[PDB]
Amino acid sequence: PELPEVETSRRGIEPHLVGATILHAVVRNGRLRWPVSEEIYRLSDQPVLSVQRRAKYLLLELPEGWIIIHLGMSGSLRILPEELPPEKHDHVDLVMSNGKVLRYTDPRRFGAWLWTKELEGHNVLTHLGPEPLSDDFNGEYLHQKCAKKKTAIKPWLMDNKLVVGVGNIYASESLFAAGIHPDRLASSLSLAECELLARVIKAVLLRSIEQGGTTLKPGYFAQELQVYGRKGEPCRVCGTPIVATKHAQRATFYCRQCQK
DNA sequence: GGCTTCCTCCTGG
DNA sequence: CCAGGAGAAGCC
Ligand SMILES: [Zn+2]
Repeated sequence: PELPEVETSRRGIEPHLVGATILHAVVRNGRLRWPVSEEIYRLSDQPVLSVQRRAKYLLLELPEGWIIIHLGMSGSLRILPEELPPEKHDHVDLVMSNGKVLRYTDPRRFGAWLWTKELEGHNVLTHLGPEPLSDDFNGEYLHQKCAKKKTAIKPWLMDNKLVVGVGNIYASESLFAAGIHPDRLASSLSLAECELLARVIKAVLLRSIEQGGTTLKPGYFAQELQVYGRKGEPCRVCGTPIVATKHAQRATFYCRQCQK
């Protein structure tokens, strides 16, 4: 789950939690990436004022603090009709006053449920790069940040210090749309290439948001994917069979003709 | 930055 | 029949 998927979950849950009250949480396995925060256990009758996002983190605004939720590699969020019985990987619920439930499912348990009084200060949000859809992320910034790099552009795009929300899928997809070889040294991109890359990253992410993100009710974006997970298949633009490689042991996909 | 690691569930081979 | 793949900390 990357920024589009996380953004999709935020919009899907917002109209259901905003204005409603958390009676309490139900935890059936608190051993996530980190231990579930104490304060989540103690939650009692708290109204949700807002549902926001920072990077791949969802933020529930409560009066005295914030619930920080991360989906990791296999987490998801559902608002359930009512006292629907949980499944073995349904590790955390938010029992709402409106009779609905916020149900979190996460087989690998690489997700997280954390509490912070103030968003600012430290915690997992500190040191996060700029939002890619923000004006803070642009070609001149990108160019600036690459000049000292010594490695490939593709893993660099997936580095939250440079920018947030672009994970394995949209890193490969964005470079395709920009026509940039993922093995290209980051330092070797031109200001112009940086400018186009930042532009297509926004377009690609905004597109997947619009269609509910990628499904690996599911998402409708997997069918618009140009390169990710299409090894051997013909490039939708030129037919040359899609090539697969790896960066930091994550799969990366590209078209050896459309990308240079 | 690259590699490995947490954890469980399919599946391609 | 099953090893291998499927965010980001915490090493380097
Ligand atoms: Zn092509």
